[PDB]
Amino acid sequence: VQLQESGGGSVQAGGSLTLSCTFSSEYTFTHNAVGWFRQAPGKEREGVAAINGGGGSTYYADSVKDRFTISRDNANTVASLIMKNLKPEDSGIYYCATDVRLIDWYSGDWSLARLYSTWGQGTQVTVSS
Amino acid sequence: VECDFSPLLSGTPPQVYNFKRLVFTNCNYNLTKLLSLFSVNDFTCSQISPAAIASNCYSSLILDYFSYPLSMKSDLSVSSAGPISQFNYKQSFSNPTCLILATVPHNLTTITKPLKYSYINKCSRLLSDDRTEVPQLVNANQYSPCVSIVPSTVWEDGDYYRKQLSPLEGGGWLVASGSTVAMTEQLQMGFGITVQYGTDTNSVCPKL
Ligand SMILES: *[C@@H]1O[C@H](CO[C@H]2O[C@H](CO)[C@@H](O)[C@H](O)[C@@H]2O)[C@@H](O[C@@H]2O[C@H](CO)[C@@H](O[C@@H]3O[C@H](CO)[C@@H](O)[C@H](O)[C@@H]3O)[C@H](O)[C@H]2NC(C)=O)[C@H](O[C@H]2O[C@H](CO)[C@@H](O)[C@H](O)[C@@H]2O)[C@H]1NC(C)=O
Repeated sequence: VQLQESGGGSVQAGGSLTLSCTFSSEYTFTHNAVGWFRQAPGKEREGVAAINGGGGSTYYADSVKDRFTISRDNANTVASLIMKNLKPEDSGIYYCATDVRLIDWYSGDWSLARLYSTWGQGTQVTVSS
Repeated sequence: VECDFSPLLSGTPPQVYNFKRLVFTNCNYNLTKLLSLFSVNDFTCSQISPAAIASNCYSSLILDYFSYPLSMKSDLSVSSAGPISQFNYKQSFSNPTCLILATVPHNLTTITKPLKYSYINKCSRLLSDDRTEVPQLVNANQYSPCVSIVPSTVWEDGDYYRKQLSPLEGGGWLVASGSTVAMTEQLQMGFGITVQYGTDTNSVCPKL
């Protein structure tokens, strides 16, 4: 494949998890971007954070600002999501995505899932009260 | 379908003599979406205006882009009295055009910087008499006749290049030289726009 999420698991409310989006050894997002999304039962897929190659631009959903931090390695092969003070409603399958339509990504549409052509298989995040 | 200007935002922009050309047809465009991402330092047009180029319907829109230092703005103003229009980049005389000089804000880290700025300062044919040089200049809307012998980035200021021509081609040599300008803290670029109001319907229209 090309995108692989890792780092999900079960955690008590208020705890933390760090997710990793690892690119296949031949790929990079140096000239593109990575978005982190999540999917909960009965809700539409929701962008939570995104970052571009080189890290010049970072975006966060209002629902996660001041609790989530997205980061990259220098080579733009891993995008990490540090999630702190987790809540039960943060439970979901979390996906990373890349190969985004960059002009729209930079122009306020970073959270639009349809802009991303390449999606990982997702990792499970289970937050318990 | 919205014309997608994303290629400008991804990768290392070539030098002026290797300008990257994108041709748009049958799509709707939003020029301010592109330009709002940059710090625009200069925006000049011929046979059209900045207001009009953003708001008209065309049979085709052609977008050129390249790395270009703002300190060489005057080398554009001298036109064919200087090396940029003589040997690197000269826009159409036949269709309306604009030329934009912009600085890449720090946020657009997906646009990666070349090691330096380079341009061609000489392109000439050295004739089979091994004596007279005949300058070979760029035609409007085309690439330099020396693009095949100048590297994508000039290694050292004043580097000189040559290629033997066959007897069938008239003999002698094609010769060129390159100049460099130090890279800037933020990358600076040129965008060239050419539009055509053609027989083909004007189906490149502003997005509403
Ligand atoms: C696009 O870039 C803007 C400027 O980024 C510069 O700084 C980074 C380092 O942070 C360089 O790597 C980069 O090359 C460029 O020089 C961002 O705006 C800046 O954001 C930073 C951090 O968010 C601000 O710095 C902090 O300011 C607080 C204020 O109290 C201070 O306590 C901290 O100690 C720290 O210094 C900085 O002030 C700000 N400057 C400007 C001119 O905006 C921008 O993201 C930031 O700004 C957004 C609007 O201000 C804001 O909404 C974001 O939360 C973020 O703070 C960035 N845009 C994107 C999309 O990433």
